[PDB]
Amino acid sequence: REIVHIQAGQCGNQIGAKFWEVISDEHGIDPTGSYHGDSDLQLERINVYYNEATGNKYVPRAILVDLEPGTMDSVRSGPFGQIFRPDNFVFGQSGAGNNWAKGHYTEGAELVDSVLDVVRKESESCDCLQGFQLTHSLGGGTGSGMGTLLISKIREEYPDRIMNTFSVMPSPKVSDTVVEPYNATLSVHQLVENTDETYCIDNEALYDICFRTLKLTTPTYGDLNHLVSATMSGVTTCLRFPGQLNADLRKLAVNMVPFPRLHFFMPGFAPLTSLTVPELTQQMFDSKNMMAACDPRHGRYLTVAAIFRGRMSMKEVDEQMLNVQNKNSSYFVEWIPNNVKTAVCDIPPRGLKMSATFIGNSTAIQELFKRISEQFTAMFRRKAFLHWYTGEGMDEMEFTEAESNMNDLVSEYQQYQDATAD
Amino acid sequence: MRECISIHVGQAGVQIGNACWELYCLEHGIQPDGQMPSDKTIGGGDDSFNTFFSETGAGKHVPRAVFVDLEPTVIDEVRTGTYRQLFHPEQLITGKEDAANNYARGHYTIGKEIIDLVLDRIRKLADQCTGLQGFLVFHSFGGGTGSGFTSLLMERLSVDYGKKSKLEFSIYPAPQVSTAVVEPYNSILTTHTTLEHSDCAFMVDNEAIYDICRRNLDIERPTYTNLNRLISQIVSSITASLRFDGALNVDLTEFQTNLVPYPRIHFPLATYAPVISAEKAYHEQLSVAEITNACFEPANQMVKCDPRHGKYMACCLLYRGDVVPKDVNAAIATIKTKRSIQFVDWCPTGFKVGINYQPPTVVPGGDLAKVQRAVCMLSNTTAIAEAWARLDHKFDLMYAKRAFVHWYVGEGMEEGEFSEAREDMAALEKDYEEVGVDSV
Amino acid sequence: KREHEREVIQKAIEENNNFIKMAKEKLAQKMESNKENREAHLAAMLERLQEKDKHAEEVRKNKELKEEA
Amino acid sequence: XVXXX
Ligand SMILES: Nc1nc2c(ncn2[C@@H]2O[C@H](COP(=O)(O)OP(=O)(O)OP(=O)(O)O)[C@@H](O)[C@H]2O)c(=O)[nH]1
Ligand SMILES: Nc1nc2c(ncn2[C@@H]2O[C@H](COP(=O)(O)OP(=O)(O)O)[C@@H](O)[C@H]2O)c(=O)[nH]1
Ligand SMILES: [Mg+2]
Ligand SMILES: [Mg+2]
Repeated sequence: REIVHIQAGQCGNQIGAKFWEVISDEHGIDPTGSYHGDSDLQLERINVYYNEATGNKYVPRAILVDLEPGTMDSVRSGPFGQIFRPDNFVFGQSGAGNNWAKGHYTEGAELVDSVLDVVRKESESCDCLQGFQLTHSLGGGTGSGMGTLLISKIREEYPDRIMNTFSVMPSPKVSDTVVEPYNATLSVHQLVENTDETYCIDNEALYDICFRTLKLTTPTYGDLNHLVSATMSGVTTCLRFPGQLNADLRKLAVNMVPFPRLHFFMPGFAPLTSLTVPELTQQMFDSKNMMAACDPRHGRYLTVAAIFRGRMSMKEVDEQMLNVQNKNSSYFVEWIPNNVKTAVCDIPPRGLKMSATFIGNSTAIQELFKRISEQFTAMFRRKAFLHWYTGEGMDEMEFTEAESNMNDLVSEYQQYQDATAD
Repeated sequence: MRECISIHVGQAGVQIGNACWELYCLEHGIQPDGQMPSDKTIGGGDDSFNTFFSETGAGKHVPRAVFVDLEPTVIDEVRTGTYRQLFHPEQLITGKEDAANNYARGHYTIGKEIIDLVLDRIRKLADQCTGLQGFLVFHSFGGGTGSGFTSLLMERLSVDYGKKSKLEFSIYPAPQVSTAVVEPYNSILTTHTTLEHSDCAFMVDNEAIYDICRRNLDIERPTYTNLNRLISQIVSSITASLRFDGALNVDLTEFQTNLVPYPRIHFPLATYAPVISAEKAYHEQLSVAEITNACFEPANQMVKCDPRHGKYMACCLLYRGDVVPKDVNAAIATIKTKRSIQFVDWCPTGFKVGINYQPPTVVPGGDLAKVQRAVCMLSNTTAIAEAWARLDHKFDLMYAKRAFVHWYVGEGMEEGEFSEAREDMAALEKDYEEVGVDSV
Repeated sequence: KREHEREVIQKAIEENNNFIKMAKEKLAQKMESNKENREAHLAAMLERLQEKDKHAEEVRKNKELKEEA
Repeated sequence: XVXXX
């Protein structure tokens, strides 16, 4: 039933804020927290993301976190800043100079106990808590370092609940920060062990989409985020409206994660203009529309979830989804029959008349981790910048463990990509 | 006397339960508020419809049923639906968190939290019976509740009721409307666990029903409401002998005697006719001879098997409506001539026939034409084993790589329980092969 | 014939009783084996997260030396 | 074979 949301850090609170901006509109929730919608399908499963405060006020079951206050006052001063429960704002001061260690062990640990207090306040209220979803970046320090801390702290208190994450992978094409290949490899080391399902948001992909496809001369962060929000609203449609397929976080994981470690998803969206059903289908399976910088045709799909939103012919969707599987039969592993599922939601997303959201667990995702590992080992073979971490009391072995563990994940993806039937 | 308690487990079980009890009500002239103007026996009765319906002082006719689900959404719609007044609240039992398409959760983690309550409510219904005949259990093969909890309940029912009959209506998974990738797993597990606890199980292949809806009713993309309304007609045919009675009526237990040659060979193939639209049925009336022929057309089968490539071990015909012995006898004579229909050498070749003069009714806004006469054939053919085979192959492909197995182990199951279940299925396919062989 | 007529009906009880017995047992065994297996899986999960909590201290207690020198 | 007093 209920999901508890947690946004952490600069990137985390930005994408987190936009996410609420968007779905609040879909459910007809204004910045004050009142309902002014037409359809009753909107309030059918509103409880999943909203608490019903006194005076029929809908309040995002969300927790905002950071080590600098600079991003969070922008949120509270933002269009929807007042919709949030002001108590759920939990920000430090000492900050984190994009140091993963400060977020995880040092600067984040004094604040971790205060965040967890807020989680318990929201969790105790849940009729039936299904789990948590997190928004954060893996290049920074707070969202990356402290986010992974928070996951671990929450897990040992809610070990039978689902842990979901919208993790933003760093790319040089968006940030000149040099230590990002370190922050990511360190957090990924945590994600493989402590999250049940992880949506990979790749900045290299978000930029390339914006520049190449959207022809944005100079893409802003808000431009990238407009893609992220469209994606997040897409992959959570089944969670938020009365439906059949993947209606909760657990049923999604059961359908999407064949092996506990390989739970890193390649989300896709169409149309990416920012329009027919056969066109939507082909697009959402195309390399260009992938929100992770990976060619799926360089690997095989383990599992796939497709969500078609808007008023369209369900026969057509069925015929087309069978079309793409038949024609691209080679790119779906034989040893998992019927690995592709399809949802259809009547309510189109704001602006569009119909959209298609894609979610794929592909072994082609290994392309994304390899890029980070090349950026990682190039700096680490020389022991560069390690003083920022060891200074915080860390150990150089913990880097190797993080390195080798991340390399194992890639092998595991290649293993099942090369597997055969009989 | 000879009461029958229905148990509807999980979404499929419940929703099919809605269609069935709605239809039953229309067949017996029972209003959605339970009142039945026909029945003059107030507060009690010995009539045929009393095997499925109890009576109250208020003159209210109450289904001898229980709806169980580990999550409230589906049953909630019943509680608030058109036939809300028909039931007593204690008959509608909901959890909070479902089994997440996980057999383990349905049988253990979540199921154990509610099994006692369900049995307590089942028990309370049994106490209303002057002579309980047994239970009918509606469930899906693919769901976590439909598979896991059903097995748990059936095991518990064997203990609490010994060897009173337990019949299944099992929804066999189809890709066109599958909700989980692991439905093959759940299927093999529930089938194995329930096998020695079920006396007779009618498998409903969704792909078959999907096909029939598309072909015979010209439904573009069939919904659950579409499939259920067709399924209900078939269930109604099978239970007609229990709910009505006439001179030509043959009790379902008599059919059961012919259909089950060995305790494990208890999966009859259902084939129903006529499935026809109102447009096609207009000005075109189907004879006893015509519908009888359809029963041997695999397009009308409820499971996708090929009886031609298999051998017959029994043939029952459950007629209802405008059917006379004369026409039936002549109809089967034709088929004895116009088909070949091979039987195993150890079985006789007669067809056990039953007739209920009460004609088929149809639900309003329904897709099916209202016909004067209809028939359901129950056959025990080796071809049904094809259903196990397709499912066992799907199972084999995933377990070979232990795909998804971790979701099951995490809830407490073992790999041994998997290989064990799979071995039983291998034995069952082998059994269904053994019976087909000729004697020496 | 009378002696046999009793042997038969008592054999039917004994077999139907034993079916109830086996079922009751096979169920109780696999329901207990399940409880143990799940509790164990949760125990090992909590174990790993608690050794990360003492590794986290060995980091906070490694820096606490470096600072003071 | 269907056969009623
Ligand atoms: N014919 C028919 N099949 C259904 C219906 N509802 C679900 N199914 C089938 O049931 C299977 C999934 O099992 P469900 O019954 O939905 O799941 P459940 O019993 O509620 O168990 P959990 O939700 O996992 O706890 C799918 O293969 C569906 O095709 C229905 O109303 N009619
Ligand atoms: N898409 C997107 N990425 C961001 C945003 N802000 C930061 N990032 C990415 O996050 C990384 C830096 O982490 P950051 O969030 O600034 O560190 P924090 O202070 O710990 O939250 C860089 O690789 C950026 O590309 C944003 O608003 N949108
Ligand atoms: Mg369900
Ligand atoms: Mg009466």
